[PDB]
Amino acid sequence: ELDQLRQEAEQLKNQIRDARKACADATLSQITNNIDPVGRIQMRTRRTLRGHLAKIYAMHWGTDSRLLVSASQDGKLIIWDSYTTNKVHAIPLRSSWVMTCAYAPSGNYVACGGLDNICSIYNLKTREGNVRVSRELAGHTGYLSCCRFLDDNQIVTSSGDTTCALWDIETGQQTTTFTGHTGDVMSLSLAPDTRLFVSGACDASAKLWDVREGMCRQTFTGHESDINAICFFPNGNAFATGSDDATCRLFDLRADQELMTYSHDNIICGITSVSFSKSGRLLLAGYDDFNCNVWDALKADRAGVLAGHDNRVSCLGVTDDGMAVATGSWDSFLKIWN
Amino acid sequence: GCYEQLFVSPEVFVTLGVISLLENILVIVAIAKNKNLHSPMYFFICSLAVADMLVSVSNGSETIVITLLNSTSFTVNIDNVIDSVICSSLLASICSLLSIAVDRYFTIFYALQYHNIMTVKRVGIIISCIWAACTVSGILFIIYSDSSAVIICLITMFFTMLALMASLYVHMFLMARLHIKRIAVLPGTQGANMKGAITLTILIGVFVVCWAPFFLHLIFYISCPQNPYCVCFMSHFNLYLILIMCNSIIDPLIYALRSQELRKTFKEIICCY
Amino acid sequence: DQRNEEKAQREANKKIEKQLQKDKQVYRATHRLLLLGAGESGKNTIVKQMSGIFETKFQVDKVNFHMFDVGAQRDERRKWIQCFNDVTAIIFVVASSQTNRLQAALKLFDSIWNNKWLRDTSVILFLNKQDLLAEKVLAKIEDYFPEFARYTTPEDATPEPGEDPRVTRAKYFIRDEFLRISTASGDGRHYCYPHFTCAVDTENIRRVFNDCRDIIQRMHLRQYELL
Amino acid sequence: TASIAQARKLVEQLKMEANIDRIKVSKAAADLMAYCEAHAKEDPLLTPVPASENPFR
Amino acid sequence: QVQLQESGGGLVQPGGSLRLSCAASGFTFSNYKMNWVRQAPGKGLEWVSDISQSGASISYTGSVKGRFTISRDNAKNTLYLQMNSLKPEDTAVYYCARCPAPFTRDCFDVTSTTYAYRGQGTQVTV
Ligand SMILES: O=C(N[C@H](Cc1ccc(Cl)cc1)C(=O)N1CCC(Cn2cncn2)(C2CCCCC2)CC1)[C@H]1Cc2ccccc2CN1
Ligand SMILES: [Ca+2]
Repeated sequence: ELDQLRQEAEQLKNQIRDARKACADATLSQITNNIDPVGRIQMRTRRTLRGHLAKIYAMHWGTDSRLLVSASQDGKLIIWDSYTTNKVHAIPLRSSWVMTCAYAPSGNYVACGGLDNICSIYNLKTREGNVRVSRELAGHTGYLSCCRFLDDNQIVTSSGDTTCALWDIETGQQTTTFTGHTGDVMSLSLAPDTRLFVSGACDASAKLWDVREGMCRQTFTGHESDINAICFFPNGNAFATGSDDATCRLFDLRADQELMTYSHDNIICGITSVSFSKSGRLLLAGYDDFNCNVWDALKADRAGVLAGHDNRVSCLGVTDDGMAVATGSWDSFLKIWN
Repeated sequence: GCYEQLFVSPEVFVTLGVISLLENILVIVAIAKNKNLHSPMYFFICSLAVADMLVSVSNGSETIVITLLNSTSFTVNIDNVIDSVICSSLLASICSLLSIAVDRYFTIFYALQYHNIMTVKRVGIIISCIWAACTVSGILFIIYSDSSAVIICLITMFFTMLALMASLYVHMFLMARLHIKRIAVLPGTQGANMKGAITLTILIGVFVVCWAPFFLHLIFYISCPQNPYCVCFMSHFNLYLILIMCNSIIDPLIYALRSQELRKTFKEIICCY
Repeated sequence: DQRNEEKAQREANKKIEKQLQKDKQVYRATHRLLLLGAGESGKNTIVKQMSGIFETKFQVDKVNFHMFDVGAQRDERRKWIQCFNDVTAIIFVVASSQTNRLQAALKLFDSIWNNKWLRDTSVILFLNKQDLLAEKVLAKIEDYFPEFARYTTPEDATPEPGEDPRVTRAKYFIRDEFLRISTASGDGRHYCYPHFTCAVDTENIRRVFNDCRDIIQRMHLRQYELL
Repeated sequence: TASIAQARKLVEQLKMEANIDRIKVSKAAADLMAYCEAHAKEDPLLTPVPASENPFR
Repeated sequence: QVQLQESGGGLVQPGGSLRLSCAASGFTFSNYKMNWVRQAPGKGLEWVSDISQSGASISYTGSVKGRFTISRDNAKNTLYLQMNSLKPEDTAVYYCARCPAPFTRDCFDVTSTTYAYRGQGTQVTV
């Protein structure tokens, strides 16, 4: 039976391939060739944030486009005031091996976690003024690779056990488990309307998950190796992924196909982080060459570079309003461009 | 021609003053402008660059003052003020080199305790105490320059600090050579011996060549002033001074620049500004 | 009148920065160790000798060591291995001797040594269950490592008294199998410190203390150009 | 042949993915182009916003 | 999507020989190291052979040296395995496996848990 089920799966895969080919009347590169290029983009470092001792693994902008949370391998979260370069909080962690962090959309909570397989949620606004652990979420069997906040009482996480999860913070229990990946899940991205999210994994694939049902809606392939970063397009009908094959790809959720490939002959390093600008015209990606390339998302040309780090550039983000880009690397420095 | 006192054009002294000024200022700016260059080793290199800048500037200034007051009271005063700044700067330079050697010795032979021992507070205390003692010693050694005491208290300090530097670097070399012996005896497997020897030769030879002449001139000044050969030796005191300034240029070249980060910062600084 | 908030923020920075300076003092004086091993490796025994990750702290002669043992992580190591790329050393425990587990250990040592992020991390290598190797050999290696038939013990070997020369050949052959990889790939940036340990041996902690010392010493000597 | 327990799940997921009314690619590409055009002037990282408005300097 | 499909299996008597193959799709074949791994009927996956991107460096487990050879063809994206002088100990399911990251000298790909860049395997009974 096992061989007949494998043949059935291959037949369904062939049907999917044919259905996708049927819709490929034209490529993106054949439509946008009449669109003026963005030109040369020359961002400059405006502020550099110092205070971390170990390599920075995660950074996330708050919803006010003014505060940052960052996590190093020392076991310390720092809240920063991007405008005045001042620090706001410096949270010690139970364990130093933290791989992700997230800033709540309300600004009330900070989440983090890593190799301890536990997502720690810190309450930044307490009556005593001290930052305390409000919840420790446990149940994932692998390392925690990414955390995202839907609301103050709901967090979406991903781990190294090939499973994503939806957690109810107040009760501390897991409510939805998203399975179907075969490799570690590396990065999550939430839709602007936080009804869907997309999950990249160490399988050269990505999945579109429906938050409320727990079902996987689409599976996207096209990358050759492990996917390290994923980011929803501002519109919400597309996402960009980066992988270890030194390629970035734009996928469209409505055509269920790869839409554009961002690559260059001189890039043989992986893409640690991916993010879009407010308008979606620029795509920013961090690499292992200790820099960041700015791509024209509609043309796949390089618009500019962001140089100023001396070790691997692990994280990257853009403010909701769009005034600045923040990056962090393994040299323990967070730099802000504009 | 030993009897005549060799005269070196001031143009050379001023040229070395300005060049060593630029090289040590570039070192100190590269360190201050690179946060990652805040370890005790880099603080001691900074202090060394400061001492070399003071030696070069002060000596060039004195030379300019004498040639401008010659080509054409106050002199007996300004000169004493600079002979004092120069003495303090010299002692500070030697103490800074000794501090670098001691810090490296601590890293090699106290590797697990090092950071506990060499805390930024203790590095600051050490550098401040060294600079204060060197300044006070220079002022006393120049006010009382007409005394065999001071000249017998200077050559002893130099040769004790030379013996200390040579002993520390030789011991670190022997430890490195033992590590070489343990690494080399493996199944799978210049050279490490050559590289080590060349680094000891440079580190000790530059110090000895650039400072031993002037201090031998003071050992002669105290032991054999009237002897014809000691006089012939003592004829090139200005040349000994020149060799002193020559040491300063060499010091950033063999210290601050050996680090890859200071080299990168120096390149970027010289390109941008 | 809004200046009072900026002043408050500066006060906050002063408090935070002072705390960070103290933490930096603790951080740099602490030596972090990663503990890896074979499925039958006595990693638990090594921890005993003194969630998703376990932490053990040691103070050996007033020096603080922080040893991390990989807990219930997935067997796919290629993603969390990158995290431990700035530890003082990686402690890799291999049991000597049903699959060819030793070849798996060699393939893992090979993968960890040649990793693009671990090129500056030394490895302390423990070869365990020496008495089981001795009993098996004196009682077969050629069925996994044919070249063992022509291997001879190095003249500078220092075996323990009472050992059967065939056991010494097996031990040094395995050590050499690891060292050939270590030497072939290394470029003076990191070194392997293989050791032959027993299931019960308290000297292991000293073996670690001394290996970490040697690592730091030769690192600095490399930086000073004396080695 | 125990692995059929997983293979069946894969088959079911593939069937669920097959029955998607995919839109033509050119329409989605035109939609992304139009979206980018609509917000092009509002993008601080694409439009050179004057320094007097830039809060970072 | 990336796929590896093994072929050339079957049953032979001790002392016989087989030629195994592996067809790759969905990735640039010449940029990755390739491996052969075996799954014994009662034992966990075991690494067998490793050929570098160019074929200049070939490694074998000691139990197969002098009996097995491997090669690759970058113009066809095909990986082979010549199995000579076979013994009963060689009965196993053989899988074609690719190291996870391109231009890398280190790879983790013999994991018991589902490895993404591995084929379905072919049964080689001796
Ligand atoms: O600066 C120039 N000479 C030196 C610079 C100096 C070196 C070391 C120290 Cl520590 C302090 C100051 C200078 O001032 N002294 C020479 C050393 C000096 C006398 N002494 C020589 N033997 C024995 N004692 C010692 C006195 C005891 C303490 C130690 C110093 C002080 C007076 C001019 C000379 C000159 C005149 C005309 C034209 C060109 C030039 C070139 N430079
Ligand atoms: Ca004078």
